[PDB]
Amino acid sequence: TKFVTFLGKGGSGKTTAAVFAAQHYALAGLSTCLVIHNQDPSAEFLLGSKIGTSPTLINDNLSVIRLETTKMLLEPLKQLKQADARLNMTQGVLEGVVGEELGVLPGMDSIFSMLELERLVGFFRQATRKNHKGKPFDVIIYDGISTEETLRMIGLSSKTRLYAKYLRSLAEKTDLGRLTSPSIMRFVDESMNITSPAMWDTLERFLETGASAWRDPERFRSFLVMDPNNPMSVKAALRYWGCTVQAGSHVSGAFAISSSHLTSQIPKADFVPLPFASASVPFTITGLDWDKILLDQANSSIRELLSETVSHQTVMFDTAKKLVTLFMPGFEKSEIKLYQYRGGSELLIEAGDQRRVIHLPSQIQGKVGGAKFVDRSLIVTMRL
Amino acid sequence: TKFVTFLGKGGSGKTTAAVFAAQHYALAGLSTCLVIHNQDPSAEFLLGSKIGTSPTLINDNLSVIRLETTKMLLEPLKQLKQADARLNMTQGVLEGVVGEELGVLPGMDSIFSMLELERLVGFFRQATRKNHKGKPFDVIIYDGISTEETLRMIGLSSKTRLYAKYLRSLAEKTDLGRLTSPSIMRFVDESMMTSPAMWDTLERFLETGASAWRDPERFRSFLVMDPNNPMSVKAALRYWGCTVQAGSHVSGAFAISSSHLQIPKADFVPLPFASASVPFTITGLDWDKILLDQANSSIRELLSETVLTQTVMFDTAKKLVTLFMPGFEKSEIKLYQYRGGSELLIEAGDQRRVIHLPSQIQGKVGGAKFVDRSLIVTMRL
Ligand SMILES: CCCCCCCCCCCCCC(=O)OC[C@H](COP(=O)([O-])O)OC(=O)CCCCCCCCCCCCC
Ligand SMILES: [Mg+2]
Ligand SMILES: [Mg+2]
Repeated sequence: TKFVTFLGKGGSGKTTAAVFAAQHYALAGLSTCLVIHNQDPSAEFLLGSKIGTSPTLINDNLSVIRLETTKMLLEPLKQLKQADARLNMTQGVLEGVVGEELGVLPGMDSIFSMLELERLVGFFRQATRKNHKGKPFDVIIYDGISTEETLRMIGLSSKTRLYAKYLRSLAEKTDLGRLTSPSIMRFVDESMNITSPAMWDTLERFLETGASAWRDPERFRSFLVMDPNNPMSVKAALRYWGCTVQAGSHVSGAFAISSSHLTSQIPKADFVPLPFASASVPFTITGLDWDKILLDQANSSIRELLSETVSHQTVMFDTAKKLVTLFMPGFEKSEIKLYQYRGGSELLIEAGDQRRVIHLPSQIQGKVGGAKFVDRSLIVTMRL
Repeated sequence: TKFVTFLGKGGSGKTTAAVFAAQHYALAGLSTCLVIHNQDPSAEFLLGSKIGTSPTLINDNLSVIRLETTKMLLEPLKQLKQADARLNMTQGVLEGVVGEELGVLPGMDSIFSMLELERLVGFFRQATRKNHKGKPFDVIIYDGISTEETLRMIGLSSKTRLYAKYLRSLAEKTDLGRLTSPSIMRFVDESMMTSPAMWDTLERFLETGASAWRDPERFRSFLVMDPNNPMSVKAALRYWGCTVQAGSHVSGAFAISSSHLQIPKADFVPLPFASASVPFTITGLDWDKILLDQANSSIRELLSETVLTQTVMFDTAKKLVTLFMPGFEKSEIKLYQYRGGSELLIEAGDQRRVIHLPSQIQGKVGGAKFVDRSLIVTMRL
């Protein structure tokens, strides 16, 4: 199962591009799941149908679902209630929790959205959510809360390690920790399935496996989108390009989405080397004709690109000159801050409100001497 | 301190409206803070200035900050390292945590955004974050992650009280709770009484902030739409309903356009409606022209007047619960009863809202009828 998502400013065509992509992949023979996690009614208009928590099959290959956190939070509570019935740790307090009454709090949308995607795509383990034919989906297209939140998920796998290690330290090297951690570890074990020091090691390995997949381009694919007629939309795309790099990933292409009744202009100059394409999806009052849209010659390019991408570098090291070349589109030198908290072993990059640790090879290891921003790449010279 | 935010679909003029409002309030003499929590460069083009974590003063009354979770997390960690040194709860382990190395994970943007806004507005407690004159801001304008996430923030105070009840139970009615809760309640204290006092005061502090988030003199939300995009207008009606479901209210609706050229004032009755014309050119924006434009007099007046509160109505005679539910269809509104006939749970817009029914109205749902945009629920005894 592969994962596809669209990144861009509000009004840049993300939702339009997500539905277009889902229709294209389904028409092409791929079992496709379009996942919506928001309250924007645009998708329902584009699809010509109301979508809900239960899958809606547009055709035999296009399944659409709306995630609802009110419903998603119920399953974890049910599992926790099952564990407490075996361990009686809460003296029945958990059993009295009416999950059907609980409201959605800040942060819950992002966290539960991330949990459902794991079941659908299978980043950290094999996917468990199957399509209506009992098999796993071929493509998962995700139209999420926001570009910035989607980016927290893309780069999630790499950055969990340090959190888990600090948490293990607080569990195994503190009074209250050695007191609580035992039972908590026993409860999370029961709740998940149907010794403590050892439970922490397996967890760390399970985290490492998730970074191999989320990094694997044969699992995740990101596309930039922009309204070609809005200068702010184009500029935001370039910014989100660098935010994607800073998340630890890459962009697979850039699209100019025109939902108006005009031919889609292409501002292809600023986004090379990315493959560029445009799409014309007019918002007709009588309902979209997807047969016509998908067959329009103007969309032939984007359709090919989409299929070639699912069909199948940010750092370049120079061992001789002691250099780390960091591609940083959408950023200015002033916005990129370099830190070193682990000696010459690693280099931390701070930009776009995200931190990225770049472990340095033996030859490059050292302290930062200077840096220069040429074009859109920062050349960092190391000193030994 | 007052709070202002704009709700609408992507590309509907939210950020444009927020910068317009910030300029208007500062010009009216109010100490204004424009808070941006996202990586969208649009605000900088609109303001004509780079924005960062440190405040940028467009004028003596207009401060602009971009929040950054990487930085927002460091200071709270510092406060937690102090309490650990005193109470010795972690035995120096917390002191070894390198906040400056940690990456932002899913959910942290929302949590830390919510914390910073509390310091700036002071809904639960008195505002802590002061302007450059050492005084609380008069107006906080928030342009956040997304409309949906901002609605989770608007509803927090009304929906935590249930979570807090269950957490107090786990702390006072379980063996692990009775053993650890006392120590944990102390550590929280210093970081910022008796444990039962703490819980009792928390529950008061929670309802104190829910009253502030319901106060029209402290919180104002506005719908924005592009009047030439039907999806933008429909989205505004939907987020109106989501605001009601969050436990709050909308104070007005704005049609933002980049030109002076079919406003849907009638579709948003009884909200005060106004249009706004914010022309822009690549060279930048002429805010003196935009703010003196007579086409923008109405939006400026509506912003200045503010600086439906009742969405649930009870009829003790006919035994009815009338729910203002704009933007929803009868099929998108679910009504559940988990406490017998004493309560009514409304599920809509991926949010739940609990209505405690007056003793007279109490009973079981026996019919619902959508009238205009109000759901009339007949309660059967
Ligand atoms: C200001 C508002 C703050 C809100 C902060 C964000 C809260 C969201 C936390 C939700 C995480 C719940 C745990 C979870 O979903 O894991 C699911 C896990 C996987 O099961 P499976 O399907 O793979 O067999 O199966 C399980 O059931 C794991 C159960 C063990 C972990 C329980 C953690 C409970 C967290 C709830 C916290 C609520 C805070 C208000
Ligand atoms: Mg769109
Ligand atoms: Mg805008």
